[PDB]
Amino acid sequence: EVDLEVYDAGVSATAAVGQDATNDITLTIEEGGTTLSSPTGQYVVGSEVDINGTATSSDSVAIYVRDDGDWQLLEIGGDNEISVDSDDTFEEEDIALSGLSGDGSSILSLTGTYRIGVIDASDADVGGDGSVDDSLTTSEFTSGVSSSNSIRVTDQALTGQFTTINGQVAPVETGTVDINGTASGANSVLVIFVDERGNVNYQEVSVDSDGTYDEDDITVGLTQGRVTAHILSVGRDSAIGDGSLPSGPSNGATLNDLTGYLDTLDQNNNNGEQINELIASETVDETASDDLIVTETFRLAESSTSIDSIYPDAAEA
Amino acid sequence: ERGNLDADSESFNKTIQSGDRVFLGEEISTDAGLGASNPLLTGTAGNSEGVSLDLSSPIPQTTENQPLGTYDVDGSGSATTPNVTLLAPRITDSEILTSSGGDVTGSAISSSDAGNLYVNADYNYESAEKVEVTVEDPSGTDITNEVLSGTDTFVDDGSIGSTSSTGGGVGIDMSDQDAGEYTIILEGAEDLDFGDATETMTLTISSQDEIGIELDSESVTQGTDVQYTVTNGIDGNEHVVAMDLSDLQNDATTEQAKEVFRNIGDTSEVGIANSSATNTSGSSTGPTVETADIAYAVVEIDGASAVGGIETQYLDDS
Amino acid sequence: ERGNLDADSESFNKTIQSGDRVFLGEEISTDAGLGASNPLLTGTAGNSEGVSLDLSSPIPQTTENQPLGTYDVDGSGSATTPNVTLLAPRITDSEILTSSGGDVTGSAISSSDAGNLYVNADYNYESAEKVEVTVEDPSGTDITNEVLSGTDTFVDDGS
Ligand SMILES: *[C@@H]1O[C@H](CO)[C@@H](O)[C@H](O)[C@H]1O
Ligand SMILES: *[C@@H]1O[C@H](CO)[C@@H](O)[C@H](O)[C@H]1O
Ligand SMILES: *[C@@H]1O[C@H](CO)[C@@H](O)[C@H](O)[C@H]1O
Ligand SMILES: *[C@@H]1O[C@H](CO)[C@@H](O)[C@H](O)[C@H]1O
Ligand SMILES: *[C@@H]1O[C@H](CO)[C@@H](O)[C@H](O)[C@H]1O
Ligand SMILES: [Ca+2]
Ligand SMILES: [Ca+2]
Ligand SMILES: [Ca+2]
Ligand SMILES: [Ca+2]
Repeated sequence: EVDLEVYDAGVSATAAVGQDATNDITLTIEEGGTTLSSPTGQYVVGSEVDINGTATSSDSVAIYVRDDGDWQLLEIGGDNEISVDSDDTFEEEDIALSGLSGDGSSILSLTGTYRIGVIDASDADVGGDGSVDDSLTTSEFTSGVSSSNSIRVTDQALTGQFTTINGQVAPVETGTVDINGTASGANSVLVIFVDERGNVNYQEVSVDSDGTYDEDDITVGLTQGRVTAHILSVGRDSAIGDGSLPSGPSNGATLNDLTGYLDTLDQNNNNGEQINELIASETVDETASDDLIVTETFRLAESSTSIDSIYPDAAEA
Repeated sequence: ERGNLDADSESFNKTIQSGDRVFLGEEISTDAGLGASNPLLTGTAGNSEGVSLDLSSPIPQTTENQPLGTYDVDGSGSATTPNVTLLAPRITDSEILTSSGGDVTGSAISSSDAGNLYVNADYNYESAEKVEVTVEDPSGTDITNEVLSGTDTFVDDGSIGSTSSTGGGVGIDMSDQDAGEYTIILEGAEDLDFGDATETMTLTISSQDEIGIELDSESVTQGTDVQYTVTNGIDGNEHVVAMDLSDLQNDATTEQAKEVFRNIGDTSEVGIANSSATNTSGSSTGPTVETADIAYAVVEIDGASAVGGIETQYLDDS
Repeated sequence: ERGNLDADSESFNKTIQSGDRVFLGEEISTDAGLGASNPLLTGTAGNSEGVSLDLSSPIPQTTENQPLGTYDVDGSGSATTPNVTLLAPRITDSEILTSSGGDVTGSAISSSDAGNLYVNADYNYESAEKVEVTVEDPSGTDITNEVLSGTDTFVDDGS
């Protein structure tokens, strides 16, 4: 409870502390239950997620991560603060939790169960700083207006599917297939087609922010025969295989870097089986990388059409 | 100083000098100038002739007793004396704009975008009384001293459209205040606050809302152009409406792609673009139908919404 | 150029010259001509005498405060100065016709017969501001740049 007291007209400011109030009015004050809504429960490492919640009685907020220790701040913004609207609601969508410089990001970058909390920016600092403090202990985080939730970061998952007409492909001159699937946690996906004769083709697909990818009208410019397609996605390390390809850069080997290695496989005298074995040994089995692939096979047959059965609208097949 | 209030930084001046204009409703001082030398004046020509004027008393705010014109000491006589030209107070125009430019008066603006709002106005009576701005919340309480931003409460005449506090206008901030309708009242410093001498503009502070795209229909056949509407954007700003080239028919050439969007209505420009280059309707040196990535229309929203259109030909039946 | 907008292909001109007519609602520029030399003018005869006019401010669109007539520097005085003659904006006539001739305004015309429609109009204020045409669909959306055919959007007076 808190009261406002009016004083007699004409009284001075300094002298008014002594005399009794002519009248007064009282009112009650209650705290604001700031809390988070979006990040809770399951989460996929490396995946961009939205952040939203309510921050009643606050103007700016900060987000901290905890695992059996102090709360570490995340460098979500330049000022490390999120403004609060007139509706006591804050939101900062499409942020990569695992892609930040702070130690909380590194903690969230490894699979496991952790805690994520929100605190008031005004209560965030503990030394008169004009910005959010980097680290706060349990007592400091609990004392101020704050809330916490349990989070559980898990490994990435990859799935895919090809649109085979009959298990084969459109005419060899313009063979066309489509791909779809889910690649949550990644930013780009690669697809490669290898024939039995050692010719290779590749294509890069930008996965949507929700983790679902769907590409249509992909041209397979290979020779007629058995052709194996592989779909590749980089793991947490964002490097293919060991990250040290036998050719080109030896560090930070991305899919675009792997295209350079692919460009040399076809020129060699290797066949389809040898190319498949080399790519499986280098991309996946090398140093037990976290990158994930899926496989499919199809025959690039020539156009063909035939009639199977003819019958009246009766019981016949 | 009469005529030039900025000479002594005064908000007003009531020391009339021979020949200087005088507006309706002024309470002329009688201590200097014509206020003491010639307190009584007579009209010269037109409807003014015969009619008298007294500087020792406030001038009526209506023309029914003080017709507009030139007033002399001799009136209709051939003698030319210290004269007074009577006019009417009037605010020609007023606007509320953003520091980047663009009128936002009466519209809905988010709290974050109201950081550096400016109020400008052009009026008639700058030679006598500076105009003054009062900001009131939805409940009508004065909040001028709480939202004032680094400037006084006096708007200079002219300088309409100014987006900086260097000259003219008054800078205000509305980020701190909550959502609602706020009234900005411009009125004379002392006396000229009646009729055309005052104005009441409105501003709508709202929560940050997403840019809403709407179509007049959902299921349409090919060849039937469809109009789309963009809403909840900042007035006088440019948005980009994009179409994925995957939905475009494969057999379509560059020209078909470069005409998916029309130049109808508020649309400012139409073309195609990729991550590196663009081909507009006025050129062909940009990306081809395969080289480009998407089709795009740059639209400049005016008011609260913008309207554009699309031709649904050369599009897949999905 | 005042009076002759086609001299510099301008769509308007607000540089008033001594004696040139001025219409209601004009926002006269104060950088050249009478806009800076004589910002204040006084009426001469009729209802105009006594009434004042300010070039530094937009002229009211109604005659209740700016009666039509000739305005001088000396007003009713015998001296003749740079004057301004005030009139009223007015569109005398307008029509929509077919390339073969024949007014078709307000009537019903087939889609095929609307290939080469023409819009013409005679008005009063060609000396100051060219008239401009805006085409709107039944829903009111501007379609001027989509239906324009090989000409600008400015209609010359007469013709
Ligand atoms: C009007 O201007 C005169 C001239 O400086 C000044 O003396 C008065 O105080 C002011 O009201
Ligand atoms: C009105 O009086 C002024 C001087 O006050 C004179 O300059 C004008 O010529 C007259 O009309
Ligand atoms: C965008 O289009 C240009 C040609 O206009 C091409 O050079 C680029 O490679 C493409 O991304
Ligand atoms: C009015 O005409 C003058 C004369 O050429 C020109 O200088 C101005 O720019 C125009 O507005
Ligand atoms: C009005 O003023 C013009 C010159 O501006 C003069 O030519 C006329 O004779 C006068 O009535
Ligand atoms: Ca390697
Ligand atoms: Ca890896
Ligand atoms: Ca006289
Ligand atoms: Ca005269």
